[PDB]
Amino acid sequence: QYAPQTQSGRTSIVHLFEWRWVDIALECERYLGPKGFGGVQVSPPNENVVVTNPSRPWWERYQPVSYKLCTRSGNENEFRDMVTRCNNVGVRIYVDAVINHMCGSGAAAGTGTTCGSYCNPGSREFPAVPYSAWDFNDGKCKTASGGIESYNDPYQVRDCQLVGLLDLALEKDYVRSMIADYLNKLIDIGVAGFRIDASKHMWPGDIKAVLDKLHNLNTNWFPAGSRPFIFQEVIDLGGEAISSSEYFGNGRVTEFKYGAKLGTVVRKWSGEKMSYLKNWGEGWGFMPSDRALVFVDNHDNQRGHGAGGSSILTFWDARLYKVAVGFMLAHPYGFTRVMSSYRWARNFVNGEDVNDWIGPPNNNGVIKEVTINADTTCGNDWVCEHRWREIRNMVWFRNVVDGQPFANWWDNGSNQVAFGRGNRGFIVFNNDDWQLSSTLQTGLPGGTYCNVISGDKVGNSCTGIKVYVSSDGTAQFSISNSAQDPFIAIHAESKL
Ligand SMILES: C[C@H]1O[C@H](O[C@H]2[C@H](O)[C@@H](O)[C@@H](O[C@@H]3C(CO)=C[C@H](N[C@H]4[C@H](O)[C@@H](O)[C@@H](O[C@H]5[C@H](O)[C@@H](O)[C@@H](O[C@H]6[C@H](O)[C@@H](O)[C@H](O)O[C@@H]6CO)O[C@@H]5CO)O[C@@H]4C)[C@H](O)[C@H]3O)O[C@@H]2CO)[C@H](O)[C@@H](O)[C@@H]1N
Ligand SMILES: OC[C@H]1O[C@@H](O[C@H]2[C@H](O)[C@@H](O)[C@@H](O)O[C@@H]2CO)[C@H](O)[C@@H](O)[C@@H]1O
Ligand SMILES: OC[C@H]1O[C@H](O[C@H]2[C@H](O)[C@@H](O)[C@@H](O)O[C@@H]2CO)[C@H](O)[C@@H](O)[C@@H]1O
Ligand SMILES: OC[C@H]1O[C@@H](O)[C@H](O)[C@@H](O)[C@@H]1O
Ligand SMILES: [Ca+2]
Ligand SMILES: [Cl-]
Repeated sequence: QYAPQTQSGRTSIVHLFEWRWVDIALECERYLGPKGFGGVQVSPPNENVVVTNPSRPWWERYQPVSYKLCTRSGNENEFRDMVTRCNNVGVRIYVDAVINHMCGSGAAAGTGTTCGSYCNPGSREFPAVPYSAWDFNDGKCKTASGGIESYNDPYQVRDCQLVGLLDLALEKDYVRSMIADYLNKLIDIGVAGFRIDASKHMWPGDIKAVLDKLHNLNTNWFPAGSRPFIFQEVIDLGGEAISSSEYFGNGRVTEFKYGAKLGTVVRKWSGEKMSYLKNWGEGWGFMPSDRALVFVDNHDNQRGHGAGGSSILTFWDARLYKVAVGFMLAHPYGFTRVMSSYRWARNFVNGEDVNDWIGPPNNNGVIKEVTINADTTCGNDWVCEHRWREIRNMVWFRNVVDGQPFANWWDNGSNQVAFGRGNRGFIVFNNDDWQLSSTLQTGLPGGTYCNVISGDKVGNSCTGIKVYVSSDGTAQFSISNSAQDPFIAIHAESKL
């Protein structure tokens, strides 16, 4: 459960948020595979309720009505096709598994669902599964509201309703079996693992009971006896009742402290300096590296939901976002997940984005295709961060330095820092309000390297900055505080 199961050498996963199956299949073949991306985290592939108020929010996909592979992203055939095509080119598929609950208890009875299945949340009836009243935690929850009133009571968090979503009775084998049946179908199709949604809202033991029923991965692409990769979403910034460690036995866990702290440091808020990053990782009180799934931002906190708050860096702050993503992809700690979003019309009212519900780019509710521009960027409002040179080149950096130890750290005692990975790569940042012009030990063998942030190595030349490294591994780095991208990165494979 801790091994990502990505093709050997591929070290990252990308969240292709709200993308359609057919577009992901293409993206795997034309880009993800050739560019060395390890896998894709897809949006919930199971049938969900249709929300008309607001008009088709991105969050309606977190309100299940059945386990049929039929959504705005595509049908089962398109899903199967995607998994096969991606697997064939070395890119794994990870499913976002929504298993803690069904749809909102207040939703109306009917067939207003993505596949036309009938449900009646008032009477707790989901015929398409099937589930009925006895499969929910209603009589178990001890709060007046029937919802989670305090996160300091581990019982409410697990047994009560999260934002009014019908809570499944996970201690029951019937429920556990319906869930494992759904997951097993995906595994057999070829899925490599799952993001367990709202893991904090389930007892570690119930998740375990479900996981023990899972099939080994499909031998057409994975070795015999391979177990699916599991990463549980557990938000724990410290100082709360439930702790991330409670879920270590099930697989990896989301380290939300990572993005919250890194955002504050890169933004330079609360007296934080980049030089404080020397002991980044466990030194900052993070979970064990082999238990963590790390990221700068996720689908929730990039729009105000979840944890992190204003310190979270998103594509909206492109310049600082790339620095943060660059630092994450260069540092040895944890398994990395790169975010890929869509643009929406933000509207702050009282410091709150009232438009945070807006779903993916669409033509009257139908998701738009992902178009690729001549310069390799995307159209139709898909941001495609994974295609920005600075990010795609750092994904490659991580593959190249894989296994190399953190080495040759340097800092100007303020916001200029640098470090390398063994003798395979080196990165330097200037987040200060002044010039960086120093000769640093890179730990790399002499030669001329192409800076992968400002350009690429094309043939026998660099398209951006070139860095001449001498025989003793020393080189000069000049970075202006006004540079478009205030950082430089070079590695074994950008050497001329
Ligand atoms: C019926 C309802 O429908 C809608 O609800 C939406 C919801 O708005 C969407 O966000 C989305 O939710 C997804 C879900 C639910 O399926 C789960 C995922 N993320 C959620 C977490 O799993 C859940 O734990 C919760 O996080 C808590 C956190 O647990 C808690 O600690 C606290 O965090 C603190 C932190 O501890 C503290 O140290 C720091 O200082 O501050 C933090 C902020 O307080 O609070 C967070 C947030 O409450 O919530 C996560 C969102 C998944 O990633 C989500 O996408 O889908 C649902 C269903 O459609 C409507 O919006 C709602 O109004 C309806 N009633
Ligand atoms: O060591 C565990 C704590 O690390 C903290 O990180 C930083 C701190 O924020 C900086 O101001 C500086 O002092 O270095 C620390 C790490 O050496 C973290 O913020 C705390 O929450 C952790 O408990
Ligand atoms: O590879 C495509 C494109 O990526 C980068 O462009 C980004 C830019 O860096 C971000 O700051 C933001 O503005 O989005 C841009 C478009 O996606 C490279 O800078 C650019 O040269 C390159 O063509
Ligand atoms: O003095 C330091 C400098 O020495 C020269 O020999 C090297 O070529 C430079 O890259 C190095 O930074
Ligand atoms: Ca629960
Ligand atoms: Cl997540």
